[PDB]
Amino acid sequence: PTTISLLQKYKQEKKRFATITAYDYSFAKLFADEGLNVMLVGDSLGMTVQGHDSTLPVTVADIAYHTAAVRRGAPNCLLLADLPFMAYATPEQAFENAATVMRAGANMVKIEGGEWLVETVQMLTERAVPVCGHLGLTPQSVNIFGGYKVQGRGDEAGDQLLSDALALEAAGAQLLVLECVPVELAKRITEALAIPVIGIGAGNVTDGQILVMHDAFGITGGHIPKFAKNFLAETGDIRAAVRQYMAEVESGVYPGEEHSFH
Amino acid sequence: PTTISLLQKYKQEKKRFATITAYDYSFAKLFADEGLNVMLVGDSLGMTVQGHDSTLPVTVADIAYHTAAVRRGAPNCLLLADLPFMAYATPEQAFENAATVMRAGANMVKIEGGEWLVETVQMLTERAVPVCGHLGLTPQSVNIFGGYKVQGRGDEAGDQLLSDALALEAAGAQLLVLECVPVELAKRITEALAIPVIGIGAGNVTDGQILVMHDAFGITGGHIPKFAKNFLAETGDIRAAVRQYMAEVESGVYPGEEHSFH
Amino acid sequence: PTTISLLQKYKQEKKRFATITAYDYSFAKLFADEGLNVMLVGDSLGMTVQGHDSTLPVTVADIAYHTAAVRRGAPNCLLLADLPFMAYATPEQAFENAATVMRAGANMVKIEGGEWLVETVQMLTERAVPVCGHLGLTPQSVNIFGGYKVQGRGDEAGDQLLSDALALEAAGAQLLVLECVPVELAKRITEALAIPVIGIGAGNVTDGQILVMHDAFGITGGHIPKFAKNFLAETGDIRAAVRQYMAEVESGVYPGEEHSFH
Amino acid sequence: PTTISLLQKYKQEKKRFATITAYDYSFAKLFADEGLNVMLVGDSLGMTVQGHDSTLPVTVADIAYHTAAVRRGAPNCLLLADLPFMAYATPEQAFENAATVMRAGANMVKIEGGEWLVETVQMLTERAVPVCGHLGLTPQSVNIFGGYKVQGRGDEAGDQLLSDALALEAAGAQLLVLECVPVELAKRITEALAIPVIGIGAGNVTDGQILVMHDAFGITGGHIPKFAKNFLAETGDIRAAVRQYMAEVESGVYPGEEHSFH
Amino acid sequence: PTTISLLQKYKQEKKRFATITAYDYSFAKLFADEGLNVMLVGDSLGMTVQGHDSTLPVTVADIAYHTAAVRRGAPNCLLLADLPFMAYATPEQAFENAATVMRAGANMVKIEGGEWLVETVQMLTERAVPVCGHLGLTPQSVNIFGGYKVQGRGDEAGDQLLSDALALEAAGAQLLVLECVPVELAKRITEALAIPVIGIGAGNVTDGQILVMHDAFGITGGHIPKFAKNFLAETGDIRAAVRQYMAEVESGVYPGEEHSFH
Amino acid sequence: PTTISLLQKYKQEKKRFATITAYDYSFAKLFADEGLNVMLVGDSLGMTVQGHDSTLPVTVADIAYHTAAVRRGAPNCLLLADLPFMAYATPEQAFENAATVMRAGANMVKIEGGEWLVETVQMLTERAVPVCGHLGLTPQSVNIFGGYKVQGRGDEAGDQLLSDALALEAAGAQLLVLECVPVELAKRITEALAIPVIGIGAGNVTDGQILVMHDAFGITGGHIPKFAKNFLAETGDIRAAVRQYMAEVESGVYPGEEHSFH
Amino acid sequence: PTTISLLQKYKQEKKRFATITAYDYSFAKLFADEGLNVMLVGDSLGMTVQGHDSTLPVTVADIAYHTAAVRRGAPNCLLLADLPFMAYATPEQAFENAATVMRAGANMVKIEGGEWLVETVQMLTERAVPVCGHLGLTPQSVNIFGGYKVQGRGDEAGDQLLSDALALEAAGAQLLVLECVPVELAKRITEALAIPVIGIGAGNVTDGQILVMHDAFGITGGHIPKFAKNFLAETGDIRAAVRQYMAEVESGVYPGEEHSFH
Ligand SMILES: CC(C)(CO)C(=O)C(=O)O
Ligand SMILES: CC(C)(CO)C(=O)C(=O)O
Ligand SMILES: CC(C)(CO)C(=O)C(=O)O
Ligand SMILES: CC(C)(CO)C(=O)C(=O)O
Ligand SMILES: CC(C)(CO)C(=O)C(=O)O
Ligand SMILES: CC(C)(CO)C(=O)C(=O)O
Ligand SMILES: CC(C)(CO)C(=O)C(=O)O
Ligand SMILES: [Mg+2]
Ligand SMILES: [Mg+2]
Ligand SMILES: [Mg+2]
Ligand SMILES: [Mg+2]
Ligand SMILES: [Mg+2]
Ligand SMILES: [Mg+2]
Ligand SMILES: [Mg+2]
Repeated sequence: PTTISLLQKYKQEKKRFATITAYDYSFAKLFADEGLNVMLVGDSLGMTVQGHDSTLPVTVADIAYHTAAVRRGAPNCLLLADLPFMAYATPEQAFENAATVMRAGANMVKIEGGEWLVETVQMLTERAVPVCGHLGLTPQSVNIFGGYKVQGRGDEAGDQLLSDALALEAAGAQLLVLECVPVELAKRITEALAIPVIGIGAGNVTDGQILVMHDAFGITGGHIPKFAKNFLAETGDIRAAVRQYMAEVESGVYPGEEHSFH
Repeated sequence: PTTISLLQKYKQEKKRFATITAYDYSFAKLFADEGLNVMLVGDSLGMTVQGHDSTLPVTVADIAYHTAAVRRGAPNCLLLADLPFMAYATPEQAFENAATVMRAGANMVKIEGGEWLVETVQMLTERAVPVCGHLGLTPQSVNIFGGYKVQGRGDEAGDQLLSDALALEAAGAQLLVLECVPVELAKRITEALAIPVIGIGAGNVTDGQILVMHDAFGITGGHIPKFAKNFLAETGDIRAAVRQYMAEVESGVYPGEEHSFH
Repeated sequence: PTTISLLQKYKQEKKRFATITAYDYSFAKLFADEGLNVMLVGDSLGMTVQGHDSTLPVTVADIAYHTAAVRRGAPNCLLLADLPFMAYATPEQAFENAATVMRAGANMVKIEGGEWLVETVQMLTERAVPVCGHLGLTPQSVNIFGGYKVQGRGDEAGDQLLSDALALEAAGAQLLVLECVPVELAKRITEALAIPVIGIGAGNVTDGQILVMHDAFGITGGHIPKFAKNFLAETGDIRAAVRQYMAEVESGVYPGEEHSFH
Repeated sequence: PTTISLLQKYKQEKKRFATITAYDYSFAKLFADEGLNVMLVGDSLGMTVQGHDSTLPVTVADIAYHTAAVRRGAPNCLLLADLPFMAYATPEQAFENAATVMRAGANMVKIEGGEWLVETVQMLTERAVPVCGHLGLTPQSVNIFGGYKVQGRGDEAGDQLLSDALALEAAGAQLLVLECVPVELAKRITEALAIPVIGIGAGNVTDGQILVMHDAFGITGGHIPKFAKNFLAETGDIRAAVRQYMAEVESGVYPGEEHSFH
Repeated sequence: PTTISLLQKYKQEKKRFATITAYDYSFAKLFADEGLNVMLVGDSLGMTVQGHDSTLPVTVADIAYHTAAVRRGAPNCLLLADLPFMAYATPEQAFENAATVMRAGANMVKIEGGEWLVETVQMLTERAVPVCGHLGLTPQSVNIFGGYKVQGRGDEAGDQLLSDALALEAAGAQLLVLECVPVELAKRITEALAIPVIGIGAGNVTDGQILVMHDAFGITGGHIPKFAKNFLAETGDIRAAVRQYMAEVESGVYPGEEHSFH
Repeated sequence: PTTISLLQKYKQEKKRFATITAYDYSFAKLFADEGLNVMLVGDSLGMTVQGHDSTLPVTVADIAYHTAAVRRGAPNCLLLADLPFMAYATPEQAFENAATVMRAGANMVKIEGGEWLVETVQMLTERAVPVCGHLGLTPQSVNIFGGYKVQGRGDEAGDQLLSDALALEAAGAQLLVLECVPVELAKRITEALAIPVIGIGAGNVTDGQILVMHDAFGITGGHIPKFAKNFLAETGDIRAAVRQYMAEVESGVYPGEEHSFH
Repeated sequence: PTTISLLQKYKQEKKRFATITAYDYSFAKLFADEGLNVMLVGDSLGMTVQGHDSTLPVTVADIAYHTAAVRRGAPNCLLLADLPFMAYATPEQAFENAATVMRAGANMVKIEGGEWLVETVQMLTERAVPVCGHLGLTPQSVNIFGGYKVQGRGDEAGDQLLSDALALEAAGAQLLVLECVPVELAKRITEALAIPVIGIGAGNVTDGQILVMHDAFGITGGHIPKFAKNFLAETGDIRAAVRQYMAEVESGVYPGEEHSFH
């Protein structure tokens, strides 16, 4: 079975690895059959699956529904499940909601934010729940930011994110997702932290990559995000698209400069 | 907004029309944007979405969840939603369950079965719920049949299906799905009924066609049903696949003889 | 306190009377202060208040909420409340749901449909619930009709509405709303029935009129229904618009030919 | 997957087949791995699992719990689940409770009783639920008869059982269990019915056999019933015991004369 | 009845004693009838009974269901019940969930972890709940560890486990389970603690032993843990297997070197 | 295990038998230990246990509570449980409430009333629920009668009770309680029925007797019912008192003339 | 109405007083009629009434049920009600559960334990709940002790109980139950405390006495506890037995040396 141990090993080897979102049996099974064995059941489903204009409406029950479907499709994958908006407002609530998504199939939970989470991370880890951190453009805070804007620009913002990343790691987070930050900051965080750092919109300097699968096969309409690539476009079939994604991540061909912020 | 009126116009014009399954915002919007504006939120999602070995586990709440998602994706489509297993066991229950899915965004409910449903259909239509019939291989009854097997062969079984189709029409059904029957029988039913008849594994003699989108884009693992076609394999991206499907249904190229039973 | 018996009087006197929808304290109080004393808490609120594309999502609790608010603003009005989509699917269900809106402040419930409702109307009236019928374009059935289309054209459809109107009356309906039918049919129904007939898109030949207040008093966007008139445009203030509406109904100036179907 | 189709085929070929009770993953998997592919999740669990002195306390939720566990262990088996005491008192209840156990993983429900069940069976099968009848000794009626004794002795009782068997088959039951009746009667019934008949305490003249697993491995201990055999003996191999049971049923040597009543 | 007082007496006399998991009436009764009077209703049932790939899905209500069953079969046994994943995340939750399993028939609750549980253990005991600790490989933490791996290797690890064992004893725990630890560490802890230490994968140096009964008595099959023994294979019948397990524990023949980690 | 079969044998031997009410473990155990093996968990507990001035407040849940307690005390007794006031108002409700008390440990349910119950009794018995009838002074109807009064005096009332007794027997009732009627009438009913008739206030002409145990040991204050006898008296031994009640029922000494109505 | 103030006066007077358990209307009224005016609705009902082998299954709802019944029988008695197992695990839970039994008719609540309870007792009394303490053999802790064993022997344990007693008093407890301790310890505690101490198995040195009514009339089977006396055997009837109990408590004849521990 694919474990957190394996990703830590890949970091020690400087072997860049691919990860992907998934929300149903069919895609989860397709990814697993191609050897893409790290999947995130993310509250991005609020948008790509449910059709809301933010991730805030997603509930813990919604995550648990999609987590079970993904687990059925990929019984041996490493499965990260988001805790959605206001599902980790106190350590007690975090314990309850983490347990719901883990009992539904997840191996790890992902929660958004910085140093305020330290206690929650320490206590979750102690209670058998592995935690993936999430910094930068954390979409649950879209209303605070006033939009989906690049974070971590400026010495002060950058320095806050570095210290948050170190705090989460010291609290026991075993992975970190870094979203839409300058590549120069992503490199600094990746070098500073012993745990694996998984980037989206953070350039090819991270230890791993994530993408929303709907951007990845041009299912999503309009212009895809700057940081995303349609791998279906130039393979012909979805399985081939998956394999191209895996190989470009490992070689560092993806993300390219065109997919990165500064 | 596409309505049942439009499909009745197409039957009168002998313009064969394509319809497709859909279970989320992203696919629903893609379909609508390409001009495919009849979608079924079917209990097939029990298999393709949830990963069960049959459609039986799918609940009314599941259908409602997926219905609301599809409706956000395709605000103007004609949206058919299945009533799942044991959700129409009595007229009263049918009323309540139909209402749930209609409030969630459906314009019509689809239910499986023949003559025994006549009272239910009459009453539903009085109560503002349009009904699509479903005859032939009705997958909710997979345990009765002992598998997914072709129905309607031989004069007795064929005559009964014709009888059932006319009965459902007389009860107020405004559409009918015929699944996995001889083309010959599909032709008789299509010519006998004034309402539009939508086929899947019924050949190209029906007024319209349906397929599960997961087979259409090659997502599903293994070898696809004889009656299905992977359109993504010949077109290369998903939107062009959708347009090829629309075109080939209209020209009668799909289903071909190879997709048909006798 | 305005009662059904006052309306019945007005018909005997051939005094045409105005009625209006209302969904909150402020407008209800404004209308009452102007002497517009017949209000409908209708499932139109699903669209004009809630913002859905149909009335179907409206619940009995929604109706009861608005009903209480309207009653607080207009303690002496004749208050009709709609039973919404699938809230009267059986007589038992109709009893429970009628009772909820009446306990919340309604004097009378309005239900949509023809002959199939006779038993329900008989039984409701027996159990102390006055009933207003609703024929023609009955908006809960929009999916059956395939849109908001004029009903009652041609001899058969006209004969069915006239017969349905007489059957609801015989069953104990004390009022009837007729919506979007030819004026000539509205005239025949109004003349055939002893109970008052309130028209909307039925021309000026009915005993009374109704309008959604958002259309009447200049709030609704784009092009209001063809049968509606903006009374605020040519009176300047909402109270004057209310008085003009009342006056023009009584004089038969509203609805005009421009607001009428044939 | 083993289906009702396959057992019907076995009857047509005169290939006697084994079936067994199961209530958890570990035993269901052991059985499936030996090719013993028909499993009964019966209310007998009330005694062997729960430890009550009767099956009456067993609930529909209990059956669904055990059903899901057996289905995990044996994904491809034909899984019969009992409806327990008072879970089929009306057709409407039978529909609800049958649906629960089938959604949890059953392929067919087993209900005890004769001719009074005909309507229920007819309506279940319409509504996609296969039914296994159960005649002879029917343990849910223990307080009626005041014990567990051999049924069908004498002409009147025997003729009544044959009549009930034919009536259940005519109503749509696709399988029948006969429990503790004379071999001669079991032969009459098996020969009269086109559907397969599965015996326990009915001798080797039936199409198939059932036993309680807890008796089959000497788990229960004490005096095992006359009709049962401990296959484990002193072999120290449960898998070998299962194989021996399957083989003795197929050859017709189990049940022996010593396990039979006249 | 068998009590904690008895096991404390056994440790004083240096009589090593056998304990076993049980989850139903039939096996509990069998074990009691052979004199094996200490039973654990463990969250191992998630895997052996329910068929999940981990213990995390097991609920408090599941534990309570199986506890009542075992108590029916073994009215006089000492009955330990696990609190499952996240059922003791705070003292208050531990109180509530412990009380549930104790009311259902347990004499004592087992919880996994070290120093962080001291306050919970202290408070549980004040509130009438005896506690069994559990150190070493604690299977609810499978996702933290990344698998089922041997714990306590090296100086820092072994010292920490000794410290935690003494800490749990001082907090009031009356028993300790030690799982998959080097034999030498198990001997250090066993000699340091006054309370009985029960081993699994800890060698024969503990005061007693535990195993999952499905592994021990031949149901799991060829793949049982390294530290387990199939006692049925060499004894022929399940009762004789139970007696052999009891005897070999007491003689120190089981566990052997082949079952032990260093 | 005492069964209805035994009582039926006793009638055939003309061996009169004692029965008693019980509502807790201790008295049930005491009774069982003396061989008083037929107990009623009666809605009389509304008065003797709960302290109400009538039995009407007793709920099904109350009966089930007391039933389980009596069953724990007397595992082998024949245990009748009353369905309380309005717990058998329709056959469907009777099935649900009977099931509840049978699952809690009852072998048979008792319900009050005559011919209007025929369908309920037929259907209960068909669904594995043995029924005891109850005629004469049926205390749930105290408000109808305007108190606790002797029933069946006069030809018309007497004839109706005889008709009712025969009707209930023919419907499938297996026992009948006859309460506070003329001895003369009790003799007719007893001779006319094949099933056993248990008297209270019916004289010594019935097949058996029942009393409220609180009257039977001079626990109840005031003057006890004319028909009751305090067997404890000044003997200082409740067990001796039980044996005396049993002995006097069988010899015919109790009830005496003094305890009888004419 | 008997109050706590009365018992405090009896302690000053050294007038030893009897108390008794009661769980129903009939015994409560009997006790009140004889002037035995202090009653405990104890969790002992778990054994004597419900038939469990310990008091742990008893719920707050059970206490409240029996509490209302006793209050109906004895409107003017001083009514103590136990908080059962884990009903006072935190102060906040104690408040809620104490209020439930007080609203049901209790005047005071009894809770088991020593110094750990001080905050709970202080806060309960502040919030209008009088508290009775309970030390020595506290039956909710049977699993901790390994049975029902005399407590307080030897100086360590004795001194600890005296300390706890004084601590509960200083916290606001208004009464104390002492159970199964040496007589000389009961004397030390009774003399050190200003509040009344009620003994059971504590000898005649306490200010009052408690007995389980089922032991007091020889209802309980077998050989009653050493500290109990069957008062009925020598008095003939239950009221005389109650009067003898009262008298022998006041004279100091009960408990005798034979009912005492050392
Ligand atoms: C896309 C990503 C990795 C960043 O928000 C995510 O967290 C999600 O899918 O929900
Ligand atoms: C595609 C079809 C018609 C197959 O039964 C369907 O109903 C579904 O998608 O659920
Ligand atoms: C608009 C009107 C009067 C007619 O549909 C109505 O019934 C409503 O407001 O809901
Ligand atoms: C084995 C059989 C058929 C006998 O009652 C059964 O029904 C059960 O296991 O519950
Ligand atoms: C397997 C064992 C004995 C050790 O983890 C256990 O705790 C369980 O059975 O759940
Ligand atoms: C004893 C009797 C017959 C009194 O009606 C009874 O039914 C009861 O105890 O509830
Ligand atoms: C009699 C006493 C005081 C002994 O525990 C008691 O608390 C009870 O009856 O529950
Ligand atoms: Mg996310
Ligand atoms: Mg479908
Ligand atoms: Mg309306
Ligand atoms: Mg069964
Ligand atoms: Mg465990
Ligand atoms: Mg009664
Ligand atoms: Mg107590």
